[PDB]
Amino acid sequence: SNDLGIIGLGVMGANLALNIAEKGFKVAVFNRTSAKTASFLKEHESEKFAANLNGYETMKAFAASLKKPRRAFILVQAGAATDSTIEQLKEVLENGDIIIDTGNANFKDQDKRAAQLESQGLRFLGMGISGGEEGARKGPAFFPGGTPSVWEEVRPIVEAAAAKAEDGRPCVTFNGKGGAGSCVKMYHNAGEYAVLQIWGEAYTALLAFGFDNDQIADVFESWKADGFLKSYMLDISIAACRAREAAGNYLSEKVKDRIGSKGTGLWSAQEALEVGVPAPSLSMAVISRQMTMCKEERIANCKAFPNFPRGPSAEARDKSPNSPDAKQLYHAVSLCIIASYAQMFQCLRELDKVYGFGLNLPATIATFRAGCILQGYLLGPMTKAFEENPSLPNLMDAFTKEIVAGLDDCRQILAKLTVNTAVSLPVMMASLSYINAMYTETLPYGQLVSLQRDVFGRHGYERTDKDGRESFEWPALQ
Amino acid sequence: SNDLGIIGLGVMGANLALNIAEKGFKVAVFNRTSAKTASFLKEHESEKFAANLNGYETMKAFAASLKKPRRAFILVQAGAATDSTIEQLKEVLENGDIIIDTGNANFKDQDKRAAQLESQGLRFLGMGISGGEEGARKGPAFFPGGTPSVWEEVRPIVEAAAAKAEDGRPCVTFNGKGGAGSCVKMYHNAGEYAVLQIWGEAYTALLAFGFDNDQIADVFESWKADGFLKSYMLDISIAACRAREAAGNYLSEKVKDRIGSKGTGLWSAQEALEVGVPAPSLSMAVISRQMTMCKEERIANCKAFPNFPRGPSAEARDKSPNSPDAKQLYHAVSLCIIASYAQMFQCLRELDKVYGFGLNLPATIATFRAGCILQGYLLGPMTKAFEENPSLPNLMDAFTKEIVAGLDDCRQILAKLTVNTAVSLPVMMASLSYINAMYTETLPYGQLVSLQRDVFGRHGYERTDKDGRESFEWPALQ
Ligand SMILES: NC(=O)C1=CN([C@@H]2O[C@H](COP(=O)(O)OP(=O)(O)OC[C@H]3O[C@@H](n4cnc5c(N)ncnc54)[C@H](OP(=O)(O)O)[C@@H]3O)[C@@H](O)[C@H]2O)C=CC1
Repeated sequence: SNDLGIIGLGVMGANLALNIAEKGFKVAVFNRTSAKTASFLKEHESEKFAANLNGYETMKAFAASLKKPRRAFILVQAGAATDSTIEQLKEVLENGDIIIDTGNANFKDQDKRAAQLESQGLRFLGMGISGGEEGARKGPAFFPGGTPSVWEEVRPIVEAAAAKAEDGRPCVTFNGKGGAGSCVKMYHNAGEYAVLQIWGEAYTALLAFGFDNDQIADVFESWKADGFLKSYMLDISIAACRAREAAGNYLSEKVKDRIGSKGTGLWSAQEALEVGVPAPSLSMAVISRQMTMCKEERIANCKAFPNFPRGPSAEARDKSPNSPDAKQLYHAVSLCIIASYAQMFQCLRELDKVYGFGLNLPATIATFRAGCILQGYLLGPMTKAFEENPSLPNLMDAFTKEIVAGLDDCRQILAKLTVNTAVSLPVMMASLSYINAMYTETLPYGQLVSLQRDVFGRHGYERTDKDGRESFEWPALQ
Repeated sequence: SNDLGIIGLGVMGANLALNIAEKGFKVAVFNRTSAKTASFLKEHESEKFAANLNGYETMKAFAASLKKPRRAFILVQAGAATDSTIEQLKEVLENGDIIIDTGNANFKDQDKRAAQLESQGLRFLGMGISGGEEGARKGPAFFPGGTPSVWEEVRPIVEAAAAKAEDGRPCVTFNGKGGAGSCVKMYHNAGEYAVLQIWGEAYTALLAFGFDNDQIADVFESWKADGFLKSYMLDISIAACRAREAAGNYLSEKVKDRIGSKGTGLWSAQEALEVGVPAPSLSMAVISRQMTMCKEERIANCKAFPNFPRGPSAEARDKSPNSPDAKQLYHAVSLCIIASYAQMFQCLRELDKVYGFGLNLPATIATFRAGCILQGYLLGPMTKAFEENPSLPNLMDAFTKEIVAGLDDCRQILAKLTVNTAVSLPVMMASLSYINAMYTETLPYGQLVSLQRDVFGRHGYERTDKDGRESFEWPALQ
């Protein structure tokens, strides 16, 4: 008899089984292809553990070995595979047993699974996993959301394998009812989507100045020593630049510029649009990936028009990390992460009102500190910012001093990138527009477009002096 | 007995009845509030065609007075109102009767509504109308899509009341099966969304230079005389700017900068994201409207942060249309509509592949020339561009000479606006990122982010030198 069950021996599924088994819990593993299950026990037999790891080839034996109430963890591809696995388990579980879906699924679908499963005496919990392969093996951050009773039942198992923060608290906190955990996980990736693109966009800017791959990460390493931008994404960005093939060439040169995506980044952008929360940086991150996927279109576009005006190339004479071009981008990069995280948090607060999770916002920022993708220094002030003022109008209001210090310095270098080079900067320029619009009392295009709609649609417009709607009568124009 | 029925006596519904009545067809009208139906006949009883206008207070009398097979046109609010009307019509029509939904609905629901009505012997058609209040009465453009058999019954009515182009063709063409007609209408507004924001953004740019409300439309009038930007949307922009109250103050000063939205702009951005077509300008137009709706956020943000660095103000001493800033902005504006229209058609072509509309694209662009919101000179070359090369990779490839002429001039003026002023330019700058990205064979941020995903997620990456996917072995970073 085992204590827990994990289904899906993928990158996240395989390492998670190793983690809990190392914790002393008896882990039962199952995968759709039984060959993987046999190989899993074969390679991981020389460890100081895995006597608790017993693999099974049939589903009936997988369920029967679990302590009642059963706790089955699902780590398969989100969507059809998760739906396929849950219905397969419905014939091998009993009343009161707990199923846990940990794949990066949609929170809308998460509530549907809860209703369909509670009708047959089954219990469901929706939680998200972040940290990647290494985070899975060492310790990830957990984002659980659903019925509060189920979370406490699996609380000891989750916290043991969870990442341990600097202070000592495990990086897991209950988020709320429904798909609150997956909603947080969905927007956890949304923040990851933008910042990962921000680092890549700054990578393009440095390359636009003739910086070869080595000095680009040299600039990044100096920014890490500053401490403000110290983050896991900075670590992987530096590692990507330093990557070199066996032939001596940089790895980044041979990599095709096509970025795959799986759901979570896309779904969060649509929902933010649907709820009405302005998230240009979050939406632009997804669109930027879509641009890279149309590689055949780009090749045809360049071939059909090769005389593209790319602007006057402006190589930077100083290629050291102390160069003004490097220094200006540091303030440009930092404010874009601040802007992007603000939009990520802005949707989450509005999402809490609409779907009624009962989200504990200050603790959810604190659960990012270690083990997850968004881990870094910036989570300190951001957790503190919403702890001091839970009613903060915008996350940037906590970082006023950093904005004043480098908002101007940010503006010229992007303009310098714009005028001198033809490098696309979708997310960074979206963030700058978000900062300006959210900090200007009156946006002139808001007034004019309101009039424009009234001209043809007679939709009316709002007035500043008095409440209500008024429509001025326009002359015929067709 | 009448031949056609119009349901919904709104701004669009009333004028469409006037159009068809002028054409000689007997129009039967019905509105949910019968007071509107009774009032409608009172003011339009002195017209030369008020014998053709017969109002009905009950739907049963409304249906019984229609020529068999019945053709009822629905022009009510999209969503719940249309669903209520459709179910109400199911009890008063018989087999072979045709229902036409003309509200700006979702094309996904349009195919679903057709299936639900064929199960009771009813026939459905999804069509969109654009042109506003004035366009509806003097002839709008129609975008019908659905069962091809249904189209022929309503062909004489739609083409007769349609706008007449310069050559003479009515601005109506069958688009395809399912919700193809409403899908064109949904992205018709998406193109309208961006350019309306582009004009408002150019209004912001000129206002940031001290041009004041009056001289801004004077600059706009010069661009109208140029002929390149000559369009209905340009005409209403000048009219909106020129609007002045009796007290002498500009109308734009008293208008609250909050922009409402009704479905089509939001839905098109989500669908473009869903299918994977990169349309940042279309998405940014919706996002820009969301920014203007957050009035409470900006007011609180400005109070919580009054020391906003607005940059070095650079007033243009020359406020004439011949000013270099105005001339550069003309080239900056023009290429962004070119970019935005390309994405609108790029989404439409990919949407045709996914849903199998069978879209006749060159004729679908040809229905835009007159009667719709986006009508103007620029639609001419675009119709010709896709006629010469139906497999054209991107509409920007057709406008090579205009791109070469002012792509650089567009880049500098945006940089001047960025450095000197803190005015948000979401849509225009999003288009510039689209222009740059679509014409570079290899995007460096696409390469770097591809490595970033492999570092933590082990997702792999594609290589330029050889086919396949590779995963580089990374050192521990947690
Ligand atoms: N965005 C654009 O560019 C364009 C928009 N359109 C679309 O055409 C359609 C009609 O536009 P418009 O003329 O302005 O009218 P409205 O969209 O303002 O809707 C008014 C009509 O809908 C009726 N109706 C309204 N609400 C309900 C409800 N819950 N239940 C049942 N019936 C209801 C109203 O009845 P009553 O008033 O008696 O209560 C009235 O007849 C819209 O969908 C619009 O999106 C058309 C052209 C251009």
